[PDB]
Amino acid sequence: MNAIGNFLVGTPVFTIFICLALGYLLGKLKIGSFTLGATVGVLIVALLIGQLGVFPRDTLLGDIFFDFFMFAIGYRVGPSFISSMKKFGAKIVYATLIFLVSAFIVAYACFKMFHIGPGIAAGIIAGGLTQSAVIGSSLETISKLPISDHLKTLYSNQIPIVYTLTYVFGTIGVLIFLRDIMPKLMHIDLKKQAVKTAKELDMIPVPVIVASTHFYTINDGSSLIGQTLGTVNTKFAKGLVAAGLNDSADMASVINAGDVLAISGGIDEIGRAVQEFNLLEVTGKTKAYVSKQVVLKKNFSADVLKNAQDKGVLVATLAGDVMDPAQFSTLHHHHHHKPAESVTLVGQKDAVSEVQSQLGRLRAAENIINYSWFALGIALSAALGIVGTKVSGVPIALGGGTASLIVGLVQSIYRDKHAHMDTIPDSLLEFFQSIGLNLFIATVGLSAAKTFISAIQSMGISVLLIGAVISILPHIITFVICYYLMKMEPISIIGAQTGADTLSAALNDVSERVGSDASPFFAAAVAPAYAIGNIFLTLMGPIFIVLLS
Amino acid sequence: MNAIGNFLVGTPVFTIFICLALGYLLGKLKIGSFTLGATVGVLIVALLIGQLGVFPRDTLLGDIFFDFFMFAIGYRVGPSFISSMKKFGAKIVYATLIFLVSAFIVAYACFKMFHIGPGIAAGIIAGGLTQSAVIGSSLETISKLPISDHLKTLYSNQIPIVYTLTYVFGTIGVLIFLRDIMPKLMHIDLKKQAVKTAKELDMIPVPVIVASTHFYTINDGSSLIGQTLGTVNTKFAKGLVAAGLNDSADMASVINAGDVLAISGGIDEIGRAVQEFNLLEVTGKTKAYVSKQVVLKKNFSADVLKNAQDKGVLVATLAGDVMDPAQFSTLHHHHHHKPAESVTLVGQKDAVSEVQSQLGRLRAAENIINYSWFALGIALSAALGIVGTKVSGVPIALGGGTASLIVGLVQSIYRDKHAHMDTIPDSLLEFFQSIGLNLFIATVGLSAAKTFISAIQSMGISVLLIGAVISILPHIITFVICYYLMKMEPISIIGAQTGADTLSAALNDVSERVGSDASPFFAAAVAPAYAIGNIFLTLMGPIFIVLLS
Repeated sequence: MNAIGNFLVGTPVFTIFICLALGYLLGKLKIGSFTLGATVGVLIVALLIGQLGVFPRDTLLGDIFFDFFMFAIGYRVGPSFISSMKKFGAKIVYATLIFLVSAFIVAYACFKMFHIGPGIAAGIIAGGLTQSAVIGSSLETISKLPISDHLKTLYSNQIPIVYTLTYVFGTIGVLIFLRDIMPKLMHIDLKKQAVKTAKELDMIPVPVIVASTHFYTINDGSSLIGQTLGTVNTKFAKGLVAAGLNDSADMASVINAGDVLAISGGIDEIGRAVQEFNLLEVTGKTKAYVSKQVVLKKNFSADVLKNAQDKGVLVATLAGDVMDPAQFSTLHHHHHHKPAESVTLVGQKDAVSEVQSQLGRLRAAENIINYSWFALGIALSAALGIVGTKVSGVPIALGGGTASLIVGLVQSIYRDKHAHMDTIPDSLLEFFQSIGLNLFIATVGLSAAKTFISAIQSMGISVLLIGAVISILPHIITFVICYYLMKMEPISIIGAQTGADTLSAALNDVSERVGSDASPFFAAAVAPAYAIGNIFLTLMGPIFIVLLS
Repeated sequence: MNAIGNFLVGTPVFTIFICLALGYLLGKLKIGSFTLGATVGVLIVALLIGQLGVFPRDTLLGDIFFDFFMFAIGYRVGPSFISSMKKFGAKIVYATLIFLVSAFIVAYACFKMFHIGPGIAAGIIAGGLTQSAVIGSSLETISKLPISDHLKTLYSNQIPIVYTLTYVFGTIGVLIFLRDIMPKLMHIDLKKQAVKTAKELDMIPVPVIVASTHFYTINDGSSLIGQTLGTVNTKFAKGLVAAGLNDSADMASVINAGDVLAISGGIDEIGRAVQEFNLLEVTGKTKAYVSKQVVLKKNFSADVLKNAQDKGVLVATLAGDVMDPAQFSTLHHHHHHKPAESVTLVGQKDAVSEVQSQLGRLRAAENIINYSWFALGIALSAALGIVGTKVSGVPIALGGGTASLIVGLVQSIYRDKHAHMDTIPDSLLEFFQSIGLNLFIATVGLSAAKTFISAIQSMGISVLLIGAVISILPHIITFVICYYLMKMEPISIIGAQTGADTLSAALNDVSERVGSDASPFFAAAVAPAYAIGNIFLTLMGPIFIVLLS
């Protein structure tokens, strides 16, 4: 057991990554009533392994990875954030403030009764509400408070112990209440309700007929023979444009026998045209027919957007389906706001390239990774989380969470505004969201493992129960209020309570249960509540440690 | 300048991530004769920023990220490794040993002349050949050596200084010689030569006609009306199988007017069938027609693989193109080795599902991420890099590099053998390869920044020139030998020299210049040379520090 501990402490990489492996395993496992979050599995694994020896927490590792997690969350919700805000901002901020005042009142009422102290009280606050800066705030506060050095040392030792005692439950029990008990209580399904709430907003588009380019070998005896490519393109209805005979786009070459006519358009229209002209389709050994996404530069005329078809170029929505000609006027640009609309040009390389150069600039493929963009994002997230101020002598700061969310939001919004620059693949963003918070949790659990059982031994039974009460009851009361009176959206209420409590494990877990469809809406509903609750709790800890004097 | 330094040292996250942003920028920039590696840009940025204050290097950060980089390299080359080995293993190991003996002889000849000492000699070795364990080996060696404490302290202080002095050049100049001067010297292009060398091996398949399922509305007046689906499927030649009338796979329902016949097969064959039967194509609003990749369980009969077509199921290669019926015998499984071949089943959900259950199990989509697999991989990479032994009192160990490469190799090979389990997306693997080594470089450069200029001031001019010579000349001599005599593959020689020198920046840079096509072949050509050179250099440092006495 001690050789195990020596090897472990001497190999932190292995100690931490084996914590994540078994953690994700425990998360995957389940009995029936939903499953355990990968985050919760990693937490359990880390708290158990930490019982072997002593494990020093790196604050330049868990910090980096929590930054990754929150910046990914913020960078995914960038576009859909403003809309979900304009939709439910009033309701979500009301819920956040209701939960905050209810938590304050509950903590005050519980600390009025029971053997209670200011250090233990601040520890219960920091632990049961999942706030690791309340410790620092209340510690500096009690330092400023005019008390004997012995009492100050006593409280400064008591606070972190009770924090780690209540932290396990503040992370697990509240998560299980918000993710499992709370949906079933509102008589809904988390996944279905979330995906339908997101569909209700313009962020989950429906499938579209991809307007592609087919190739047809002109066998002998067809009415198209001897006829000019331009004449055929004219004969083609709307949604169908003759991409070109053979591999050229000259609308003057005569269609001869044995050539290959390429046509761009929707599948149904192309099938009808094939039946009418009895066309023989062929694989088409040619790459000279490519589709390109172009971001329209304001003041683009549209005369070229109109002559697209007459030029052998199919213009379609960014989704893919060929766009109605009149809809060229929805690409108007007026007033300001400027989320530039993007077109898709299909056809011959020369014609498509000229129409693109006339319309705008090529949109960057999401598959490409903008390493410098990601690096600057993380750097500025850190620089903004370091920012802070003092309120009544209490030091407060955005911290990693709120600053990372804000930087992700603004950076994703700017990238969506200027779509010519590369971005971060959503696969990488999901990987960050999943791995960063779980590494943070593994480190903090390895650090607070032995401490947790020590606190269970000393002042364990009563304090842990009081902390569980303080953590769950505010959620119950604010949920009752919100749902049964204000009648807010269930997923919106869940996001608001997850934010107001600063429970980042809830973010990750509810997102992985809801899927990448309504995950943007959930993150949007969380972010503002997250910031407000972070501030008010970092201030709530010290006011309590002062009141208790 | 000092407020800058205070803010920087107080915000390591920002200090490191702004180093990566500007680093990737400097890498992107270029004049004409190729560009600067993103790694080299990050190195320059870190060495310049480090000139502000003092920056402590986290060994549980750079270590994790270098592990990520090397494990990604090893996990991508898993499948293609064994083949490239069987192809050029003799040549690559010959090149590795030739380079090692030439470097040893060059170092000995240069240390015989010039004001030379054992500490400075070991420092030049550790710096100009990019080996940060030579420091530890030679330090423990000189510790064991029976000398006055003053001399031991003198040498132990001299070694790291000369190491950091020569490290910048060992990372930049040798990289520029192997990536730019060396290809042009062999009169080739790195990208083209690499991609064609990889094409020469079965790892870059050519495009294939994707055998898809089309839908055709049975207008009135077609010869298929009143005819049974089974009869039509029979009438369909090879490569064409009637997926089913409407949305069912019963080969007894009569084809009525207004129904929709779905047909699976290649585009050319389907076009010929459409022309012959004058079929009207339609978008097809149905998901009940799906394609599934199945891993064949040994002892699968093939009778079902034969009845696939007669059942309304198109069997195709994993690539997509419908496979020749006789080729069902290439899916034989015999002897052992067992890289189970996978089929693709297209058609109706019920028929395809039954044929799959009869043939094998569903292959996992690469888009899914196996977090537990990745975690266990990193953990075991660390546990294996910790392994080591002693040779003549010299401590040696696999370290992070060789152990991570071995674990990646074996884990990727096992996942390719058992394809039912998820994997790591190649996008994530590329992101790791790019970001991990560059973070390692940023940290080590921030740490060795002030030290580098200090060493430039003290014993700077002569030592840096001698180190540049020791670093470049071995490459020149071994390249001459290999190319102009042994006549090995250019890309193979480059990979062998990159491995033998333990220059991980060369791995990353040459891979990003060659692309994901021949990058597996390059990593395969590197790995063995990497291990052998790592060992022989960790042993070469101490033997030199001993000889110099």
